[PDB]
Amino acid sequence: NAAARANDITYNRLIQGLKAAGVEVDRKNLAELAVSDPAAFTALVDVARAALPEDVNAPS
Amino acid sequence: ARKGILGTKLGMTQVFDENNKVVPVTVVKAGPNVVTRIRTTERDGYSAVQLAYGEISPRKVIKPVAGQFAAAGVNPRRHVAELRLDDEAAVAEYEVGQELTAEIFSDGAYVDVTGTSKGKGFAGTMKRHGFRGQGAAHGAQAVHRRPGSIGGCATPGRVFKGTRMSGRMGNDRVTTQNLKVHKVDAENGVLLIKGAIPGRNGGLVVVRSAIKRG
Amino acid sequence: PTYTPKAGDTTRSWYVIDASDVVLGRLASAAATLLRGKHKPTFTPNVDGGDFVIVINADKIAVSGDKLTKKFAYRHSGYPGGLRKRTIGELLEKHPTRVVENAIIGMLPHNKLGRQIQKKLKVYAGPDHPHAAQQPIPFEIKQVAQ
Amino acid sequence: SRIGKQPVPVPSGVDVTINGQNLSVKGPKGTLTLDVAEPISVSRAEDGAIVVTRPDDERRSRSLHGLSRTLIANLVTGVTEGYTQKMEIFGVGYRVQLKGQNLEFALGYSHPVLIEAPEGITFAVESPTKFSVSGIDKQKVGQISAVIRRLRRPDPYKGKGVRYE
RNA sequence: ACAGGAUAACCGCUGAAAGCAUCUAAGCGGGAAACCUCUUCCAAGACCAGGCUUCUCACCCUCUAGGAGGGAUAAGGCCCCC
RNA sequence: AUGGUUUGGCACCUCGAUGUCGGCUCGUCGCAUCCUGGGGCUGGAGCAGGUCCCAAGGGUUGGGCUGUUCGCCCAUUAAAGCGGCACGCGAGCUGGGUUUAGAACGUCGUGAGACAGUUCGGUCUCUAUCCGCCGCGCGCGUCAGAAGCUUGAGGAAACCUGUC
RNA sequence: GGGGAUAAGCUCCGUGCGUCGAGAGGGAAACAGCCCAGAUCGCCGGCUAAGGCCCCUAAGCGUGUGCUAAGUGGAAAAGGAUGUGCAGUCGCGAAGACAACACUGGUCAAGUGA
Repeated sequence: NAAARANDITYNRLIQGLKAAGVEVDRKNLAELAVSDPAAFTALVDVARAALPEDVNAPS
Repeated sequence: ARKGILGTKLGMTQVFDENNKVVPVTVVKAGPNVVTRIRTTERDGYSAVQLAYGEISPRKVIKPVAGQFAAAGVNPRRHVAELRLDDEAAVAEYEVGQELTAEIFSDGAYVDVTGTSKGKGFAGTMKRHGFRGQGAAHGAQAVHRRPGSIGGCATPGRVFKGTRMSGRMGNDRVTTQNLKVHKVDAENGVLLIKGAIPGRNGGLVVVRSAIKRG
Repeated sequence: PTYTPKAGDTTRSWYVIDASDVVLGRLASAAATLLRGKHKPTFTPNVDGGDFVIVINADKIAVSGDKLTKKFAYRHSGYPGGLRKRTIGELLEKHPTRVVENAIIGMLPHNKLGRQIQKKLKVYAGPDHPHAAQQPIPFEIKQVAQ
Repeated sequence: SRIGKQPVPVPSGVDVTINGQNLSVKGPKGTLTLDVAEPISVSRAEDGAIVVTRPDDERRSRSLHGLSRTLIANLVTGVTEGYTQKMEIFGVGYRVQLKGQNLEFALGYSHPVLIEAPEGITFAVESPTKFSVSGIDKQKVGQISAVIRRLRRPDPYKGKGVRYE
C-alpha cells in the first residue's frame, strides 16, 4: 500500500487491476519488488492501471 | 515600585508609642546591600535586581563566585538574592555597585518579611496538623495521640494523595505580610518592625514593601 | 525472507506543514502518518523509520462546529478534586502549540516506540521555525483518488 | 430578505469605501466601519447606492441578508446626521447636570454618582429634570441610554426614576 | 484582600428571517463568595530534563592505533575533626 | 419518569471466618442550598417575609434525657443543610446495645427447656511483605567537570462572618 | 405459557430450537451462553464468512443523489415545542393579497394563513 500510494494509486485498485491483468504474483513477492526493485513495481502499477476499467464506480 | 533589602533578625524587644501603648517590635539589621547584577527581559527574560549582603573573608569564596563578584566589580559577600520587579522602568533606578541601606523605608510603612521558619524535626499530627487526639481514659488503648482513621472501606482503596499525616516540620520559607515598620534607625541601619518575623536570631530575612497595603 | 532494516538503512527527511485553515483532525492524521513512517515502502512496525515533521501556523488551525467553546481538554493531578478542564478556545489563546501536540499524540501508538516517535514532532505557533538549517520539504495534504 | 432586496440610497456628500467585506464610510458627522457577513457580498451601486445581494437561499443567508441591509442603512444614517437620545426624570429631589465631559447624578443616594462618557457620545442637559445624549452610532447611543436608565430600579407604585419619551 | 478577564440566573442595546415586533438566528455590552488570573508555597526526573553568568580549561601509560582501558591532575566535592 | 438513601423480592458472592449498631479520630464527593453571594414576581408601600431561578468558595455551636441512630428539650448563632462512599472509617480506638456459657422476674411447656419480653455480670489477638500515603536519602541521567542566581509548564494551600 | 406486581441477572414447564457445558479460531473495546465458523500437522501462498477500510489498526480523509446543526450520531418515557426537507389539502387574494401605516373605508405592495 505504501509503495502503491507512492505511485499515486490505492492498494485496492492496484490489486483489482493486477487481478484483471492476469499477473499472479502474490503479496510477498509484490512487497519484495516494492522494497528492492522500484522500477518493476512501477511497471506493475502501470499495467494494473491499464487493466482497470474506465469508470470504477460503474455498475459493470 | 516595590523596594526591598536583605537583613538579619537580631531579636525582639519592647517599645512604647506616642499613646503610651506597648508595641512588641522585632529588630532587623537591614545592613548595607550592594547591587551585583541586573536581570533584564532582553537578556534573561524577566526583570529583577540582585543584591549581596554579609561580610566574609576573601579566602572563603570559591573561584566561580569570586570571579562573578569581580566581573560585577564589587567585593564578595556571604549572601546573594534576587528581587523580582515588574518591568524595565522599575529596574532603571538600579545600577551595579549601588549601595542600598535601611533608610529606603520610612516610618509607618508596611513591609513583607520572608525567612526560613524554625526547625521542628519529625513532628506528629498532633503538633504538625493540629489533630485532636483521642481520649486519654475510658478504656482507650494506646491511641492517645495516633491520627485514627485514614481512608475508609475499599472503594478507592487508596489514600488520596495529600493526606495529612506525620512527617518533617518547619525549615520552610515563610512570608509574613502587612507588618508595620515602627521606626527606622538610620545610624545603626536597624528596622524596628512591629510583630514577629520567621526564623531564628541571626537568620537571613528579606524585607520588601507590602504588596497588599502598598 | 522478508526485508528487515539494518542499522544504517534508516534515513530521515524534514517536512514542514502549514496549519493555516486546516481541519485539526486532517492535519493531525497526516502528521501521525508521516511520523509513523507508514508512507515508506520499507516500513516496519519494529523500527522508528518516520520523518521529522515541523508544524507552523499552529494558532491558525481550523475547528468546525462549536467545538471551540464546547470541547474540553481534561487533566487530573491525582489529588482529590484535582480535575481541571479548559475549552479549546482558551487552550488555543494561551498555548497554541499544545492543541496540535495533543491531537497528533493521540493518533499514534501509546507504546514506548510512540514515546520515541513523539521526539520527532516540532510545532510552532508562529509563521517561521528555527529549523531552516535542515531545509525542510513543504508537505501538502493530498488524497490519492481511487 | 424582503427589506434587503431594496438597495439603500447613499448620499453623494458622504464617501463609501468598500474593501471586500470590510466597509468604511466617511460622513460629515464622522466615520464608521462595518463588516458584512461572509455568505453575502456588497457592492456600491453606480446610481448612488450599495447592492445587498444574497447568492444563497438557505436559512442562514435569507436571515442575515435583510439584517446586513438594515445594518448598512443604520450605518449610513448615523454617518450622515448621527443619532440623538432624549431622557428625563419623574419625581422630586432628583437632579441631573453635566460636569464637563462627565455626567454627575444625585439620585438621592448618600454618595455622589458619576457617569463616564465614552468616545463618540456627548451629554446635553438643558434642564435638571430632562437631558439628552447624542452620537453617530445607534448601538453605542442605545447602550449608554440604557446604562443611564439603570441608575434606579423600576417603580411600579410611584413611577419615580427615568423613562423614555 | 484590592484589581482585571470570561461567565450563570438576569438586565440590556442594535434588528432580521416574518415590511411591525422580537436581549438573537449576525453582533455588541453589563452581571456572583463559583471559573482564569491576583496572595503564599512546592516545582526543570518539565526525557522539550530550561535560562543568565562565572571557574578549570590539561598530562601520561597500555592493547593497537579503531576504539577502548588504566593512571595522575585542575576548578570543586566528600570522608576524618570542632 | 430518576435514584438505589427506606423496608422489600431473588439468592450470583463468600460457612477450610466479609465485625454486627451507635460514639471518637480522620476524611472525600454530589447539590435536590441552612447562612453568606447574585437576581425575578410579588396577593412587595418601607421593614420583613412568601415563592421561584443562578450559585458548592467557606462555614454549619455547646449541653440535659436515652446505648442509642432518631427524637424532645435548654441556651445561643449568619446558619445550626440533605445525602453517597461495606447505611466510610475496630491489622485506628471504645464494648454502652445486640449475640455464648452464671442468676432472677412475667408468660409458655407435665419435664428437660423456651420467649426478633425484661434486669445484674461477662478475655476485642498480630514484629507491615506488596500496593497506597506522609517525610528523608543513595545511584544515575540532563553530550567536558563544576559553582552561584533563577524562569517557570504544572501542582498545592487559603477563600467564614457579626455588631456598632 | 403459568406463578410473582406479566418487576427482577426471580422461579416453574413446552420446542428434531441454538450455543456453552464438553469448543479452539474471527467479530461485538474487554466479555462461557450473542454473530461467523467446528482446530489431523507444516507453509514468510490464494479466495472469503461475521465485522470493517481518517490515525491508533489490515484494508476507501471511495463514487452519485439528498437529509442532519443537534457532536444527533455516541442512552429513555408521558408530555411540550413559529427547527427543517418532501408530499397532500383547504381559506383569502392583482375586483390589490397578509402585515404595517371581531368588522368597515384610503396608501402600500405577492403571496398570505390553518
